[PDB]
Amino acid sequence: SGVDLGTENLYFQSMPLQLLEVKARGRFGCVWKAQLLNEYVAVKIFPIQDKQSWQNEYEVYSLPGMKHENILQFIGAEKRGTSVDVDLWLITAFHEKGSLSDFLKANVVSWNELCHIAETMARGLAYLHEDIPGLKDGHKPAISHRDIKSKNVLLKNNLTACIADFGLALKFEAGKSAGTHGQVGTRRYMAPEVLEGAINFQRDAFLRIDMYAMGLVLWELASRCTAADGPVDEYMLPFEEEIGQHPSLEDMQEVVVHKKKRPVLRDYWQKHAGMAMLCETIEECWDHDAEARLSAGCVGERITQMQRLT
Ligand SMILES: Cn1c2c(c3ccc(Cl)c(Cl)c31)CCNC2=O
Repeated sequence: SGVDLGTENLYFQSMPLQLLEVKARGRFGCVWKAQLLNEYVAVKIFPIQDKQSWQNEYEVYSLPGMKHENILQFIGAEKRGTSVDVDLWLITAFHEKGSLSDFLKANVVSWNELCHIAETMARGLAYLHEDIPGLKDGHKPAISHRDIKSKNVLLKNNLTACIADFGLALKFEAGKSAGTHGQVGTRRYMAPEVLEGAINFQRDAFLRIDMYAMGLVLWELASRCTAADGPVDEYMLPFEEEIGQHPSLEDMQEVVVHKKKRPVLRDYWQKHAGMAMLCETIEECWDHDAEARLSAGCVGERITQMQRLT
């Protein structure tokens, strides 16, 4: 996998590397499609002012157990150049289909494709969320992502989803509370309690915040799904219909908190038994009541259930 034009190359671990083109813009850096030896890889390049996000992501990837089919594969990380011109790189697998966001813009999904992407995404988030003692490399902590959105879910060639971008991720050692405000993520996906600015610095509070955002990603999937053979409109961001592409904090507060509104679950989706069950699941994920939200693992099983629905 890779063309061979014969020009100047760089090295990574003594292996030829070349940058191809910018593929995406992360929150903290630029994602390049690149060629390393004979494979395509993604080189995420962080400016020096985002050194802490580079460090955070490297640290997260260095935690016990952080290798999984539904977590974007880490290849390496390196502080390069000089202390006056610092190059901060993090290299991962590259996936040609890119983000679920880009995919859904250009493509629709059948019922069974939606189920595959949904289940795999859910399993990746559940694994990220899971506290896992007894690994050969140590004790994996529960990890909150803190910016779950369709831009941060990548699709492999057969539409298997994986979770990407751990620049904001925060691990939790235990279940005890520690006192916070937490508007670090993407505004349109922020849960009501986040938009109000008043949250519990506790593991479950942070996991429930991710689960609200994942409910919105599942709505995105439903919005572009051909199940039951109805009309499918052009891809829209969650809340774009209600408050546009660049909402203020105030707009989000009005729609999400005061009006308790969510993206529309279309009436004709209730006629397909699988979609109806998806709709129920999404509703539990985005509940105003954080304690009412489903866990990532629960969602995994709902999807398996609905995929096997009869
Ligand atoms: C590794 N990666 C990231 C993004 C990507 C988009 C497309 C592809 Cl192919 C890859 Cl590998 C991406 C978006 C923001 N953050 C990432 O960490």
